[PDB]
Amino acid sequence: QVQLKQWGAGLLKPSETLSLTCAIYGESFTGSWNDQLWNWIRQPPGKGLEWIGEINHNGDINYASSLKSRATVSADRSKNQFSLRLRSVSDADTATYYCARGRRAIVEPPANYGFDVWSQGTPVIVSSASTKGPSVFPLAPGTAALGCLVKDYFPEPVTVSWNSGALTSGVHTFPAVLQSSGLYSLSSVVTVPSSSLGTQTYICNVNHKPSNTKVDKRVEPKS
Amino acid sequence: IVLTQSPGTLSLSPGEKATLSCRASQTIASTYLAWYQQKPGQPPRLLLHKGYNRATGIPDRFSGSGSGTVYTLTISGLEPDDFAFYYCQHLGTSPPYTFGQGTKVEIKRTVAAPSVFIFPPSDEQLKSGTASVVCLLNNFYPREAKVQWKVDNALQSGNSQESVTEQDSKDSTYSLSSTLTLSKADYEKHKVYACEVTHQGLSSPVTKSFNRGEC
Repeated sequence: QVQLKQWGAGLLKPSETLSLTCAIYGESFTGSWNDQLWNWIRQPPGKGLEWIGEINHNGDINYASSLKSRATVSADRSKNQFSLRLRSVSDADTATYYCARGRRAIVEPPANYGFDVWSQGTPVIVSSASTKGPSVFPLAPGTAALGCLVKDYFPEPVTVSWNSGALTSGVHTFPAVLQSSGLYSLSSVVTVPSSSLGTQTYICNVNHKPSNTKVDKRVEPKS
Repeated sequence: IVLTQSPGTLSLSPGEKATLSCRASQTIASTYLAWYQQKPGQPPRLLLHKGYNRATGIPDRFSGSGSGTVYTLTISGLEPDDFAFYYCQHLGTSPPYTFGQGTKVEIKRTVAAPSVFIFPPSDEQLKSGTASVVCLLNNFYPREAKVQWKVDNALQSGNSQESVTEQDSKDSTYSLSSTLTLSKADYEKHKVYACEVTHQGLSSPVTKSFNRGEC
């Protein structure tokens, strides 16, 4: 039962060196038939999979062309671990980073020429920001829309609820966006009947655990 | 080797047959082609390796076919767990390795136009020195939508950010926010703020607007 465990700092200031290590459990570094391939892969926000680099059983190391200068891949065979370093990180390097086990074996072993085991990944986010609670501003209203703008916080996540979490029907809490300032921002909206704006109170409850921010914000129609 | 997947988005109902395509820029042997499934927030998962062989534990409804420069992943009867992203990969005799750009398999449903709402910056935010304007597109299908910001009839560019929800579990629609950011100073120099929405469900673009400072 092979497993990969990954650790390393995921919140990086720009120009720092990303450093990740994976630990192998259930398999040896080379393998019974000297076929193991230890690989690094990243997934930028909203984009597909991009191969980064590999160190194989024989110690051969190879990198993708666009990263070969800035990246280093290594292994500590004594501890069944392998690592990735990536220097001078920028917004371009924000991604989820995975390690994975592949094999090129030459009863055939399972998953030959495939990446069958993956770590849980590390979300790597590049920002010069420190921990910061969000500002919460109202987005004021047959159907009426209202919401809250949850702006300028770091890092993820924020939880947003409406009336303490009772209200979820018609609620849309949008995936946060990283602004150019290094700070996140998102909005949470709900569509409600116009005829309820005078009988039902609408409050957005915003929790940001990293800053211990807790904000209850009544969103009322403007007059 | 450049792997090009098509279609970008595949829209189907549960139980239908799904056919996903991966075209290589050059001929490659089937030994070196693999397929992966990935749901958001989760690591990828190997489905097929060596073109046609299922990985351990993979259900019989997944199968592979093809040769030469075109390979195919077929799902014979989509189950709710199968709506996800799919990637092909070229794992040859040596690095470098390449992935396709991905295909998304979504739930098909009838076209739905978005409801459009615009929100001026709140007085609380303006007191802070920033001005954010939010355009909301509620419960629409398909996901493809165009949102253009106009300020005093000038098309805005590079000062807006979009966010889209995942497909709804109840009605299979999407929702989208577009946020236009300007300094409080620039916000007060202009009068008409408008977001123009184009979507397959609208017979013509819908514009929602406000005049700065009007009740």
